Amino acid sequence: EVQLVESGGGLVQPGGSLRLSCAASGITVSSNYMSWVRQAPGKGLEWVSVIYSGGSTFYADSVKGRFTISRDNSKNTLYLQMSSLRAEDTAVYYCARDLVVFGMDVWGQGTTVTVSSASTKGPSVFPLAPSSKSTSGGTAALGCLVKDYFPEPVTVSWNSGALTSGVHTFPAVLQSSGLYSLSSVVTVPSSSLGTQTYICNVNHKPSNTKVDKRVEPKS
Amino acid sequence: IVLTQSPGTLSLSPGETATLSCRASQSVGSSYLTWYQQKPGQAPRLLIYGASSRATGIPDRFSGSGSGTDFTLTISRLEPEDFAVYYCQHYGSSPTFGQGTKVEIKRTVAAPSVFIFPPSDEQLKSGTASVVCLLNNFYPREAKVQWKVDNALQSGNSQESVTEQDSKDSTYSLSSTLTLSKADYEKHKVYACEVTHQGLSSPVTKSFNRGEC
Amino acid sequence: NLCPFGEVFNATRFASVYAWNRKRISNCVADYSVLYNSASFSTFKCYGVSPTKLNDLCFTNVYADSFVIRGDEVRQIAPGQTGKIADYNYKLPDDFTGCVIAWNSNNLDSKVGGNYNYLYRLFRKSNLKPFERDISTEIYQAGSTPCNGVEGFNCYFPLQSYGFQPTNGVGYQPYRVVVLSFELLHAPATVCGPK
Repeated sequence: EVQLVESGGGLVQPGGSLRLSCAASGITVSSNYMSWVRQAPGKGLEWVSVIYSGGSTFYADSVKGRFTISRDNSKNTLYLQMSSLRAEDTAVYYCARDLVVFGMDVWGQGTTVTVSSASTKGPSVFPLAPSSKSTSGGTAALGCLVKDYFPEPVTVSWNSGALTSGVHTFPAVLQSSGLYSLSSVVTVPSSSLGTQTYICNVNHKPSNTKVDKRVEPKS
Repeated sequence: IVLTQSPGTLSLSPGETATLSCRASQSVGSSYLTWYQQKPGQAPRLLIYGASSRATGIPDRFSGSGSGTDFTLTISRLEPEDFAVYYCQHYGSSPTFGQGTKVEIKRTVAAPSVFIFPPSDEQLKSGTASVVCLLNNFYPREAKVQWKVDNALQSGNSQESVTEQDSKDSTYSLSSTLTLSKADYEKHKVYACEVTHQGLSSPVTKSFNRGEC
Repeated sequence: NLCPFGEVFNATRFASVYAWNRKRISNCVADYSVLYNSASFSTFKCYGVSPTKLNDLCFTNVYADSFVIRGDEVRQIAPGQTGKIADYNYKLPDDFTGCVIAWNSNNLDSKVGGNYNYLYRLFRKSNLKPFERDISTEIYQAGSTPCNGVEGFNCYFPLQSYGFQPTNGVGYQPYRVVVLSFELLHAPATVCGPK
C-alpha cells in the first residue's frame, strides 16, 4: 500500500535529452529527500542526484550540470530530465525515498536507460551446432548466437518457447562496434543432438522482429 | 571519501553465519553508515540504518557492528532470501556505495567443462567470424579462460560472458567469443581455448584445425 | 576593552545547530581593532570584506550564531550553496556579507564510545527563509496522515545526532562554527574596532 511508480525507459543517441517518471503513493514528494541512483550495466551502484524536500538538487560529480531533477507537487511526480548524454550512462535508474540517517528506505522499480551512438537494428542468428567435444555423459550442449542486434532487451526461448529449464542464456555484451550481441545454450541428451525438433527463438521488440529460427547440425 | 568493502566475495551454506567488513578510506563515525541489500536485478532495499539499528521489517538475524576503520554486517542463521549483494554506503555529503559483496551458496567444487563452436560459411559470408568457447555449471567464479590461436595471446579480441548465480543449484556457466574477420579466419590454422579452474588440476584445452569438423 | 567575544569563541556550552544560539552583542571600541582573525583554526571565510581586515566597517549590530557541525559541512554554511544545513538547519541569505569561523573540536566535544549531545533538524517541511530557528521538535508528517504527535512509518523525529567518536576523519571531527551576520539596520553604530 506504498510505493514509487517508475516509468519511462529510454533509447537515445548521445548528447540528446530524455525523461523518466517517478510517482509517489502515500509519500508526498514535496516532503522528502528524493534521490535517483543508477546501476551501470552490471557494475557497482552509483548515486546520481537528490532533490530535497524544498527545491534543491545535488547531482553526482560525474553527471554534474548535465541532468535535471524536477518536481510536480500538484500531481505528485518526480522527473529525471537527462541532457547531453554520454555512452557509459547506459544504466538502470532508481527513484528512491531518502532519510539520510535512516538511509534510502523506499525504492522505485527502476527503469532502463540506454545511451549509444548506434541505431535500432534487428539481430542475426547463427547456430552453435555441437560435436564430439560437447558429448560426454550425453551432456550435448548446443546454442544459437544473436550477432549485431540492437538494442537490449531481447528474449530467447527454445522448443518454440516450451523449454525454459536447462537453458543458459548468457547476457548480452556491448562490444567495440557498438552492436549488441549475445548467445544462449541448452543441454540435451546425445541421441537428441542428431535428431529432434530444434527451434531457437529470438524476439526483439524495438526492431519488432520475431525470428523463430532453426538450429541444425553442421559438417 | 572512499568505502572499500572487504572482502571481494563471500560464499556460505544455508543456516550458516556471515560477516561482511566494509572499510572506509578514512576512519569515520558509525551513525551515518548504512547497509543495503540488492537482489539481482531488483531494486536495492534497506537493511541497516545507523551503525547497527535494524530498520522496519528487518529480521533480528542481521546485526551491524564496529566503528571507525571498519563496520561489519553479520548474519546468525542463513536463509536463501538473505542471499543477495550487500552495499555499504556511508551517507557523507552524498552516498558513496561500496563495490558490493556478492553472497553466494557454498557448493562442493565442481569441474567446468569446455565446448567449441566455430563459425561457418552461413556466418562467413557476412564478413565476420565468431568462435564459441563454453563452460557449464562450475564453482566458483575464480576461473581462468584464455584463447590460444597460433598458441599466442589473442587478447582483447575475445568477449567473456557468464550467467548469474543459479538460484536452483548455485552454479556458473560461461562462454567466450572471438571477433575475427573472414580473412582473419582464413589466414590461421589452429584454434584452441584453454581453461584452468580451482575445480580441476590441469589447464584443460580444446583444440581444432581450421576447416576440420 | 569590554567586549563579549570570549564567551562565544572560547565558550564551553556550544548548542546543537537546530537550536543555534543567537547572541546579539555590543562590542568593545577603541582606536585599534576589535579582534584577531586566528592563530589556530580550521576554516575562516569573511565575505564583502576580506577575512584579514574585518574591522574595515563599523556595524550597528551583529548576530554570532554559534553551533557545531561536521567538518566538510562547513562547505554548506557559505551563502549561495544549498546543502542540508543551508535548507533546514541554517540558511545564510544569498546576498550576504559577514563571516564564518570553524575550529576543530575533537579534543573537547568528542566522547569516546560515541557522543550524542548534538542534534540537527534533518527533516523539515520546506526550506527556511534566512535565520528562523525552527526550534519546534514537532513530529514531521511526510505523508497524508497526521500521527497525533507519535512516531510511525512516515512520522519522524526531526532532529538527529552527529555522534562524534574520537577516531573520525578530518572531515568529521565536530567543527565548532560561529557565523557572524552583520545586520544593516540603520541606528547609531555599536560593533566595531578602531576610531
